[PDB]
Amino acid sequence: GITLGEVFPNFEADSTIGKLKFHDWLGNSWGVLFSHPRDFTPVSTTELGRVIQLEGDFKKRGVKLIALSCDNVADHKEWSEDVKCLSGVKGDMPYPIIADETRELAVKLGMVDPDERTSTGMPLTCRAVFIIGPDKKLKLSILYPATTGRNFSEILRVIDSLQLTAQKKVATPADWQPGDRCMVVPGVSAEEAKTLFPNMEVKAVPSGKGYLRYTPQPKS
Amino acid sequence: GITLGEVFPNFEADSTIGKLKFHDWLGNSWGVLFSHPRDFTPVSTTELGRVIQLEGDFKKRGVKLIALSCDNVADHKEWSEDVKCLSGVKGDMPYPIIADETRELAVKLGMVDPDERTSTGMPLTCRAVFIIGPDKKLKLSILYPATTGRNFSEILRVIDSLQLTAQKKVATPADWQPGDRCMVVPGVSAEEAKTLFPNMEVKAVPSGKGYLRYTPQPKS
Repeated sequence: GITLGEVFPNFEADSTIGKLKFHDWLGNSWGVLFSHPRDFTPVSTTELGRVIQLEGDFKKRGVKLIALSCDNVADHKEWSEDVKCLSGVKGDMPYPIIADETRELAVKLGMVDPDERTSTGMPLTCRAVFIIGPDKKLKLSILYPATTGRNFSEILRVIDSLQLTAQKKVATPADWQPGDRCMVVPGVSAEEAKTLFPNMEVKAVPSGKGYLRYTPQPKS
Repeated sequence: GITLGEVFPNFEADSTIGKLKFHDWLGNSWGVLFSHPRDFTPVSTTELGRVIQLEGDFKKRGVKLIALSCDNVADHKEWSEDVKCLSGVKGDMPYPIIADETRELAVKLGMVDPDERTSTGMPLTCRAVFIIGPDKKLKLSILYPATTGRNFSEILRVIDSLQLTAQKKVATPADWQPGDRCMVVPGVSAEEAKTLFPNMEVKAVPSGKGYLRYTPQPKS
């Protein structure tokens, strides 16, 4: 498996756009690598169609999308025609699909599904998401099972958080949506906070400390 | 780290309720173990206060809740009074907080924060969530960094999925909300699916396959 902060592997893999070297394909850019158990399966089709529907939304944020399963590239090309169809959107598939047939990414990234295997007991990936920064480090990950489809609104939400918190001395609270107030991180001094966050409110708490500090969302 | 389907470790840890043997505290019941970087920090208080607001929701689904940081039990009890106050709810902490002072769970669970350390460079945990079943296996996990507060409604959403998809041969699609229709798992034959799901729609796709099967939320 892969812990937060680690350089994401620079793997060579075959895909729907040919062989790709991961770090080269991503470049100086945010990326989201997401996996699914198997092609020609229903939840996976709703998810990958949903991602097509939301392509514009990841694009506005400069995030590159790439999907992955252990199926061959022939199965990825055929199945995309179903994915496209369900999306309702016209045109070519706007993201690649990796064929992890050797199961090297499955095992390395710790994204093997506990219940789903091939007819021959071969392993399969689950529903993983890896959010990768411009420095190639893993910033956030989820590991959902075959049974449970993902929530792409939440993915976009935590992207908004990560992109803002990379750039400003803030952290986003429970259930934050863009444009809600953020928390001033505990490492900013009372003195540093006077210039950086003029409009901060310190809200009092029984313990007396001065840590519960809110500020408007900064223009990033 | 911990992969999906692994038996969650039967760890002994101190807490705000004394030493815990994890599988003994859990008993035969779903549980959610969730971590936070450090007590007396702003985002961590908003999330732990929101858990208190939601504890009845977790109780209704039979989910035991348990928090964790690398702080000591005394800090946990002092700070618990600030979390209570943010929450708006009067009464006793409805969930334990584990002290992982050695960082042995931090490291075993693959939940070190990439960025946050103590003033001397010691590891702290990220915002990790693990959903463990009555069988003690890991069903889903998330790893969010200190920068990015979690969405505890997404946790409830995925619990509902996990619970329902353990009762019925269905899988929850992208962005599913309880009461929406699910997908019939692809492994289910044509003749079983017709026996179990009478209001099933089979949606024609360009590939001619018959996997894209919906069922109005099955009897639950």
